[PDB]
Amino acid sequence: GARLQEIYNRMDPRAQTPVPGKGPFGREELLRRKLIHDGCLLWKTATGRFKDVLVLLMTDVLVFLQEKDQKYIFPTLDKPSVVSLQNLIVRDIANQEKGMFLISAAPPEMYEVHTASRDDRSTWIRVIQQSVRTCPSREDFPLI
Repeated sequence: GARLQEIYNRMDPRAQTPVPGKGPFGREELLRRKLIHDGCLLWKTATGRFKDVLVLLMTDVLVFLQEKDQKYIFPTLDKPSVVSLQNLIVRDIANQEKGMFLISAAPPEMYEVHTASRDDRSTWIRVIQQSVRTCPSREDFPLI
């Protein structure tokens, strides 16, 4: 809502992150979308380390942000920081009640994220599956 506007204003106008096969994704691309859910999560890097990230669940995408020096930035991992919601599925992590695998189809990729509680995880999973089955077509809503 106004939360999205806050986030937008807390971001450097030159901030940009690639979306493979689609194009660049900058601060303006945020305002093209509805902010459906947002929250801090833990991203498991390849390093096996956990990176604190602000996660935005939007109309058609998931956005990962980092709280670097009082502004927001797109982080730079070996996975895209913006992910298409289309045909995305959620898997549970065996024995880790607070973790979940997010597997995307555009293109195939896997993200591993952990919440703070079984409850938090339930909320995220619910709200993600919902946003995924109502994701707009790329014909009507290009990711660009």
